[PDB]
Amino acid sequence: LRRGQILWFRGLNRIQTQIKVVKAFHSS
Amino acid sequence: ADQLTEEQIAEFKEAFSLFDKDGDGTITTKELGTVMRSLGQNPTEAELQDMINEVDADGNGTIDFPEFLTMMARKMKDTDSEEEIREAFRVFDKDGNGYISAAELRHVMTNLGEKLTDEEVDEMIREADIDGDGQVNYEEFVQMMTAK
Ligand SMILES: [Ca+2]
Ligand SMILES: [Ca+2]
Ligand SMILES: [Ca+2]
Ligand SMILES: [Ca+2]
Repeated sequence: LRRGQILWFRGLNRIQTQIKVVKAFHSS
Repeated sequence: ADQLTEEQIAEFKEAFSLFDKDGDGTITTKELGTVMRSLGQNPTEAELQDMINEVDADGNGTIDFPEFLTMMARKMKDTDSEEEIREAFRVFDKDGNGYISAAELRHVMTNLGEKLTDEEVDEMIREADIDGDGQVNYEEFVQMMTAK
């Protein structure tokens, strides 16, 4: 499939967030 | 509080439903721990207490909206897109055999909530499979994650 970037990448993007929320709690 | 445009409340709303398991209007220890579990870690019960208590300004045992924004406004930490690059590999390479196996990928769907069929599971693999070796190598993994 052309531009298979969307399918693969989409999920990567959410993982960055996953831990964005929790980082707030730990504070480094 | 650098968010003054309404549009931002709109965005935040959707986000709230992301961790709100029972949509009770409050964040509880139960739903907190489930999401972290998805991070592939096995946090102990005491973790639920220690972490929640630190963010829980009103000492009501849960986190509400006001307590939410305070963190969001200061949570501007800069994550070098690289941090998830190498790390994202270790999770996918479950047995650390130097390759990403189909069985290992299948579990990924569950985390993303795509609920993909057998057909789509095979489809994605074909896209990165530059050679009929039946497995996805590190090079193929990068080619796919080469979004921006
Ligand atoms: Ca909730
Ligand atoms: Ca509270
Ligand atoms: Ca493997
Ligand atoms: Ca291959």
